[PDB]
Amino acid sequence: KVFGRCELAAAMKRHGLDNYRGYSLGNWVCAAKFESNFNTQATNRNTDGSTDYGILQINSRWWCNDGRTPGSRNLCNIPCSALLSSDITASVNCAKKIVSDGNGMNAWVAWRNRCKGTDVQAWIRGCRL
Ligand SMILES: [Cl-]
Ligand SMILES: [Cl-]
Ligand SMILES: [Cl-]
Ligand SMILES: [Cl-]
Ligand SMILES: [Cl-]
Ligand SMILES: [Cl-]
Ligand SMILES: [Cl-]
Ligand SMILES: [Cl-]
Ligand code: NA
Repeated sequence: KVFGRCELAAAMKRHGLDNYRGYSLGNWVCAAKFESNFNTQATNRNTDGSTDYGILQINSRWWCNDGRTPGSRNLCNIPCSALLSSDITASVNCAKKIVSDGNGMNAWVAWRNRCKGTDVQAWIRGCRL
């Protein structure tokens, strides 16, 4: 499922992500934009052999099980395929664990490089929320 911008903002808010660990909703929408272009089915292999999954490109090295990432963990206790659903519940719950891990949203390299310090409120501007 390819979300619209305001549609995804609303779904993220309904699942408790707005201001989670102090990160406003626009930060989360911005990260989703540049990780997946709002596509829940996005996957992207990494050089180390892990794979990133879903709207927030959650990585199999630490966070989900895909059966082909040697030496990895599954700290969200989910199959990585759950992160591709049209229902974003699994991605949101796992992102809450990731953003709590110590470095905040810097865990998402694209958030640091393309969202951090910018006018992230633009990503929710105009939305009925
Ligand atoms: Cl957009
Ligand atoms: Cl917010
Ligand atoms: Cl915002
Ligand atoms: Cl594995
Ligand atoms: Cl584990
Ligand atoms: Cl599994
Ligand atoms: Cl949803
Ligand atoms: Cl933080
Ligand atoms: Na894994």
